[PDB]
Order: sequence, then C-alpha cells, then structure tokens
Amino acid sequence: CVRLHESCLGQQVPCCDPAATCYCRFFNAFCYCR
Repeated sequence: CVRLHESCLGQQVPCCDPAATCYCRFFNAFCYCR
C-alpha cells in the first residue's frame, strides 16, 4: 500500500489511506494521495 503523502506514480498497490485520493497536481509529474 501507499501513504497519503506518498506519490503513487505508476504504482501497483492502493493507498493505505482510504480517505486519500491518488491525484496529480500538475500534468504528469507529482502524483500522490491527497
């Protein structure tokens, strides 16, 4: 799994945090669970 404050860029596991949202702020660079 991945934490909220942990990028998910091309990941293979979900976010340990269900209240998190793997979103990217920019176009294709920074992407983490917000």
